[PDB]
Amino acid sequence: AGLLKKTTGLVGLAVCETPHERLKILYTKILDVLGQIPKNAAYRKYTEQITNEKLGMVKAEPDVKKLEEQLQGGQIEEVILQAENELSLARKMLRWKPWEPLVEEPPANQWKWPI
Amino acid sequence: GTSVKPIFSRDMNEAKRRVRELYRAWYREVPNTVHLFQLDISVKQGRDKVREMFMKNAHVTDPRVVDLLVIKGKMELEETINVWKQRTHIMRFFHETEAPRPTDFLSKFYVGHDP
Amino acid sequence: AVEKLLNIQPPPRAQWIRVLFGEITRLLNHIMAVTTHALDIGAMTPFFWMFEEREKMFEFYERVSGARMHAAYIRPGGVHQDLPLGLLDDIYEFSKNFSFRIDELEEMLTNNRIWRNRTVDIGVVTAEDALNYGFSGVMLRGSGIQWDLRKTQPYDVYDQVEFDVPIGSRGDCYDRYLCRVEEMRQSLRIISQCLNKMPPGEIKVDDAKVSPPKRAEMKTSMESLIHHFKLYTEGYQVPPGATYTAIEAPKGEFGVYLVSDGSSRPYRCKIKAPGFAHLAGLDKMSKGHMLADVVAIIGTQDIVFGEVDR
Amino acid sequence: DTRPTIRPRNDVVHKQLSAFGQYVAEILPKYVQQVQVSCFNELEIFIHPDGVIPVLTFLRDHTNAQFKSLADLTAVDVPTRQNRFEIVYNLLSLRFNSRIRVKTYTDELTPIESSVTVYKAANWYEREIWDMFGVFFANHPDLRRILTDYGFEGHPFRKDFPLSGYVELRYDDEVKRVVAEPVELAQEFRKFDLNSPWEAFPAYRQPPE
Amino acid sequence: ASATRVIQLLRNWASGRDLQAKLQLRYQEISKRTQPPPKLPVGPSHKLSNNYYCTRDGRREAMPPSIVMSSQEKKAVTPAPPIKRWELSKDQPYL
Amino acid sequence: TYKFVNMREPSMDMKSVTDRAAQTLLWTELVRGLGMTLSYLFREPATINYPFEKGPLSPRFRGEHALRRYPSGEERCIACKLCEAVCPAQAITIEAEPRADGSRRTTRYDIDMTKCIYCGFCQEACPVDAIVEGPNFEFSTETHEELLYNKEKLLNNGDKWEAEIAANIQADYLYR
Amino acid sequence: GVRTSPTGEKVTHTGQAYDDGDYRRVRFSDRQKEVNENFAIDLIAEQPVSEVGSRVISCDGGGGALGHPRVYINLDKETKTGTCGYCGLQFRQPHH
Amino acid sequence: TQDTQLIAVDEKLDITTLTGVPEEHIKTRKVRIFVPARNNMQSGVNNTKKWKMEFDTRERWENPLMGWSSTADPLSNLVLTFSTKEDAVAFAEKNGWSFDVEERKVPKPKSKSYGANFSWNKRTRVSTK
Amino acid sequence: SNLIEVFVDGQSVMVEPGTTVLQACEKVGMQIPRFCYHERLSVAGNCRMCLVEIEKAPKVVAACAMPVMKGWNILTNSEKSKKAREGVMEFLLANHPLDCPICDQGGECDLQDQSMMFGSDRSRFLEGKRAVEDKNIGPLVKTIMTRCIQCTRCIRFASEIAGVDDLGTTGRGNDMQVGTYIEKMFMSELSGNIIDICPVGALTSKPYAFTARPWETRKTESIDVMDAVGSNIVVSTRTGEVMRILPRMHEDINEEWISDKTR
Ligand code: SF4
Ligand code: SF4
Ligand code: SF4
Ligand code: SF4
Ligand code: FES
Ligand SMILES: [K+]
Ligand SMILES: [Zn+2]
Repeated sequence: AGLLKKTTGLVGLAVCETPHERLKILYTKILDVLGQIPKNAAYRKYTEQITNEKLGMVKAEPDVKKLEEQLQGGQIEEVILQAENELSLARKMLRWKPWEPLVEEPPANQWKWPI
Repeated sequence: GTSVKPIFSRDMNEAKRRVRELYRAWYREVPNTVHLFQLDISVKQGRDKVREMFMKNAHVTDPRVVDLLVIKGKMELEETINVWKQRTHIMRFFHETEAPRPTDFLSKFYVGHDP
Repeated sequence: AVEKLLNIQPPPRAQWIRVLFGEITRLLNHIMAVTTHALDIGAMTPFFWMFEEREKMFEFYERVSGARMHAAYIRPGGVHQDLPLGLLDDIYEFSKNFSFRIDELEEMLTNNRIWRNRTVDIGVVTAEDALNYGFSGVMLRGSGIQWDLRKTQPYDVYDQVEFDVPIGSRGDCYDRYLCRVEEMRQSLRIISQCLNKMPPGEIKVDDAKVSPPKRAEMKTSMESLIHHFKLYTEGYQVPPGATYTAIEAPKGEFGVYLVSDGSSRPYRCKIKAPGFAHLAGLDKMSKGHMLADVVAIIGTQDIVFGEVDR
Repeated sequence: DTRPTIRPRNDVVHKQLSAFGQYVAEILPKYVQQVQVSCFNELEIFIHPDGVIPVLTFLRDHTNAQFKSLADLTAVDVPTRQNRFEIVYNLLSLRFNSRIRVKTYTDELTPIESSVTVYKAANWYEREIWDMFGVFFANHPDLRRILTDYGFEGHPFRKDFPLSGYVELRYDDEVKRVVAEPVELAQEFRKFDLNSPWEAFPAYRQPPE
Repeated sequence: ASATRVIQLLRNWASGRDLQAKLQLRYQEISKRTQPPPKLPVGPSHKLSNNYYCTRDGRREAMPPSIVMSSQEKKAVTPAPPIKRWELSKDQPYL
Repeated sequence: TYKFVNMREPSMDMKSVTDRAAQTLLWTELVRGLGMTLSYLFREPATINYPFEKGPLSPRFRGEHALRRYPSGEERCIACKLCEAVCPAQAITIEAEPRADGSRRTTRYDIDMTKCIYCGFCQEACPVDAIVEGPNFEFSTETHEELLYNKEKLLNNGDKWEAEIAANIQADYLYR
Repeated sequence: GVRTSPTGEKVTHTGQAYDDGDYRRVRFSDRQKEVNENFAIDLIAEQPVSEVGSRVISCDGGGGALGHPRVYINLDKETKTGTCGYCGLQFRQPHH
Repeated sequence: TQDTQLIAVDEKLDITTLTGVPEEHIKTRKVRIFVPARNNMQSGVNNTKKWKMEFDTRERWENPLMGWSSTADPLSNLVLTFSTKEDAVAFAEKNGWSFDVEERKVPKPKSKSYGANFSWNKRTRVSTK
Repeated sequence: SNLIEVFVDGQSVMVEPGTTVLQACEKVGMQIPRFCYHERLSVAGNCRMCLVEIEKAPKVVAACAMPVMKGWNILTNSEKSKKAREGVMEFLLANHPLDCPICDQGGECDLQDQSMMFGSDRSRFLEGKRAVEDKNIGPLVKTIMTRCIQCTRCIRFASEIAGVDDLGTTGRGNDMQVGTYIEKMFMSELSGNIIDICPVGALTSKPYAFTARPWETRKTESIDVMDAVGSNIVVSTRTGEVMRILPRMHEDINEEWISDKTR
């Protein structure tokens, strides 16, 4: 896991001493929440694909620096924060149901430009 | 669509209820405004002005228009209470400097072309 | 923004002039910000020393445009007119001595135990909370966020110039002050390359339906006279559309959302000023601070109300 | 490049933004009405007014979007539309070095949802939209005037609001204070009719009625 | 520049640096206030032939927005490739 | 590329800790500040002796407006109204008519100098170098009304300042 | 030339002067009326007519790029003079 | 069509109380809804395509100081543009402005024949070209 | 039901036989550039500004005078059509006087506007320009004839609409001039209408001279009371002063003409 950093450089972003287990539990939680979303939902398919790719990366790479380099999400604490943000987003999407058809078409020339 | 969404009130009675609450708040505020701003008017004069401002919009029947009028009235009340307005702002409801404009046909005909 | 909507390109010399005077402008703005911050704190002396340099840069502005402050010099299509002969020499003479003045400014503030007592751990903002509050520029990089429009989204010839982006670590007033001082140093560094790499050529797009022709052609050629007339009475028509273009202004990200309906006048022009979002965050950054700290927090968000209020 | 005057077109970013627009439309069909990319590579998402919070939250939080910064929030007045007000969200993604525009619509009497829960930056932008256009934002923590004078009547940035407004201010010595009066101009603003009777851009020609 | 040797030494010592080589007051080093007349170059389209405006008209190459979806196995995508990490400076990593 | 501005950790040995203790107790950096101010006290001030000495300007400087003439004494303005059209502040008011000799000349040419933003767009728009912004910048007035310029006022400005206006134009017209 | 009004007010080159009953003359009391005394019409009237030997002559106002847009003047009418519509200089063919 | 608590409302939209317009400039104004005529000086038709809303012109007097054109009409320069007549009348109605709207005048189609200029027995023959 | 099918940039339109290319483009909302063509006058086809490419046809055609054929595709924006317009505008501007600041047409010209919209932005004419002497045709129309582009609109109007055969052309080639040859007044109740049809400042209104620019005028649409025709007019005003009177089109009353008393 390499030498533990003294700082993440970013204010308010504390160093995670156990980033691998953190990411594993976050990604498994995300995959749990997506299981409730219908199979045909584009959000479910896309987020499952990216979440399982990231989880497989967190499993094929022990060292934190090479994992950070492969993830392309900044530092590992930033990756963890993004995982929490995606977990929150999936929980909200479970209630919003954006896979449903469009609520209402706009008026006839609502977006016509120029008028 | 055929119908529209409300601001707050789903009916005209709800709009009237909020109008009455706002009128109550303004009526109680008037003496504190007269004292605090050191206005040279009487509390009867200020409360009659509040009533006359309310009476301008008595013809409104749309509950959403009534709701927006209540919102703007509460905004004005909060500018008055928090002393964000100056004395000049409070005294602008009373057009003391503007001369009495003509109203009958003959005087308007005498002074110019405006209907 | 207007050139993006017009689908036209300013000439290379105009772009180099624009970058050079943008960095001169950054020096002017950072001098004003740091020195007025210090003057509000109670260090009045650095204000005068650096306002002499500001006066010299005002002279550069006036020599290129005829106005000390409001040049109206950079225009859609390029710049109004070319640099007068000998201007680059004077800019070089000024810039070769300016770092010594930054040194003297730091000799009074950077290590002073009273200046640090008024700026260290004052107005601390979290990086994520800086992002969510819409902060930009030094208010972002003070919290360690590695973001600069001149590098991530370069404009003009900024991709051809080499410089450093100073990054803070504590997100307080002291780190932001250090960032602004080092930005002055990197502005000098950019200005040197602009002086050495200024190319020949015209300084406005050679397309007389956007940029007015030279006065000599206007008085000799029929097309030039017609286009001068029309550009100075109706203006050029901009193809219909909307854009949001932003630059790395000295005070943060300055942008405009410019709507065109196809005519010669803008349909809508929303101006994005970094100071608006920064001053929206004064309440957050002043939490649990004394009254004298709010003066510092306002100074560290450097606020010009001309762009806050528009 | 034998065209030194024309702005160069970058097709790689155009394709990237097109693909991401397809992605966003597919993930949120419930709210996305239209997505388009300009010729200068700017991506816009047209949404139903109900989807402001869902779409904005998705763009902020999705790991493939990460639009953490609200660059600007403004409104545009188009009187010829029944929903005259066009609400524009400009968002920036530091992670993917990209920008996105989200637009919806409203009229004088329909409230837009406040997005202060998505972006803390929206607090003053929504107050400014309310001040200059009169658009109400439901659930705003503190909605009130921000730019105009206290007690100012009207919303100046509406297209039917006059340029100089309706009242002037001056100091009156009789009443010993600044007073407001109907506006009179010693020289009225001189309206210029500048538009050419000839069509400039054929590519934007609207089909005849 | 008129300061005596002793005063120059005193102020150099007090500031800790030789301030006589970087004086903030300008002198004969500046450019002359009267300059030779310029001769500015012409743009790329100052040509007599092969110069039709239809071949260099930027405004008339602008297009209306490309509609990629209107309400009226695919891999996930990002708005752009993820931004590369900035690398430390070589001139001065730590200030 | 980037750099850190405050990412140095102080050394924690005997000599460095004693250095910092001496700096704390003997006020050495405060003495450095006193030295910097003392060094500035012995520098020649940058002040100029106004009005006997003046700030340096350039031929492009945009000051008070003027209406110019040909060497024949004939006015240059042929009342095209381009300056009035382009004026960002609408500070220019023009009325014209055929002159008794048939010339196309103005009968009104007003500049509201309190509306003016001194941008110089009028002298750019002018096809005959009739309206210019001159070098004068010391024309403050004791009343608001003396800043609402007339055609007579602007022509007298032109006759007053033409000698140096023409020299400035000759200095800068090859850039225009 | 600059003349005087019956009230004594100075008449400008546009022919302006308040009438004897106009109250607006009170603005000049204890002051002066600003009148430019160089009437451009009388000045351009003093210039000679050039005897150029061509049917078409060109005039740019003198000083090249510092004059006015270059125009071409027809000199075929033998009763009139061809004058420049920018600067008022007059031209005519030699001795008809 | 959506969960917005659809409340029944009359179809007479009236936003006059919310516009902040002084009462004099609502009842007494009269707006004109029209497609502007083609400027007869030019033969370009690109300005006759949209509908215009203009207010009735009020008094302009002469400024005693400079002779400028003064006004007390805030709506002297207000000109709104619309895509159709219906949009303009809806906007005028919800703003409480009395309006008169005139039908758009378009050129009638015309039969142009160059060969008529050389007619064998008609008056359409031209005597010069 | 005898309509034929033609294409304007691929878009199909059904037109009566005898419809010209210009009209077929006009019914899709595309205005072909023109100087000499007027819909109320006879077709001249001399300015050549309306030249347009027919798809598959090597030679451009005058849109104002050429009847459409079945299956024709009008390429109103092809490169050949643009180059034709640029060449014609260059030829029109070769000898045109540099009078825009002193010409009353400036700001509402047509030559200016179509130079901006369809011609090049620069000149390669390196010679001396033409200059013709002025003609006096009465106290109503100021003829600065060196601005004339020889579109023959005035002559066609005078001969057909007004019925007076006084206008014409003398000479040929580059020195062909529009006028009356002899010194003669152009007196007619409809004489002032040759000012509006003139695309350039060659024919201008003497009363209106030097007095206003097009952009600053406010246009009030009203009715003429000088007679019982009720001609529709536009009243140009500026700073509270009536500036001039223009015709306002009404196909049923006055078309685009007014009488000299009205004007
Ligand atoms: S300088 Fe600018 S604001 Fe002043 S009169 Fe000229 S154009 Fe108008
Ligand atoms: S001053 Fe110049 S631009 Fe203004 S009207 Fe006179 S000639 Fe035209
Ligand atoms: S007719 Fe048109 S192009 Fe010719 S001088 Fe007049 S305004 Fe200029
Ligand atoms: S005078 Fe005018 S209308 Fe007559 S031919 Fe010449 S340009 Fe055409
Ligand atoms: S318009 Fe067809 S040739 Fe003149
Ligand atoms: K004409
Ligand atoms: Zn001349």
